[PDB]
Amino acid sequence: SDTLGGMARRTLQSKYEAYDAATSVQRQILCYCKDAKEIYYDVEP
Amino acid sequence: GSQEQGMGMDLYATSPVAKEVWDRADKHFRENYGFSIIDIVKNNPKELTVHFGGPRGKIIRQNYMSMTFETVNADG
Repeated sequence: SDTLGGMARRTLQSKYEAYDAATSVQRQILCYCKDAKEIYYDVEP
Repeated sequence: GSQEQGMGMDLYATSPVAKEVWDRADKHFRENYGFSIIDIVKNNPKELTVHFGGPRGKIIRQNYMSMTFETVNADG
């Protein structure tokens, strides 16, 4: 399940709102189940 | 908390890698504690029992017997 995922998303809202917007930090949270294909770099043409 | 019935079993079938992992694991559990974690995962039993049968069976209850547990008295 994406338990630690919606957990790390929530720490991006309460604390990291300004830090990410300032630093220009791009952030991508991937669970195994849900975000399956982006892990394995599988996309269609 | 996130344990869902049959979890990662689809991947079991499609990956010769993940397959062998679960296998070496089960191989262990069965021959040592007398159950299969794969079964427990595939179909969730509300109940499951092991049996200390013949040669290979007596050696199992040996492990159940050799399970130590620590709690000291209020006098040390």
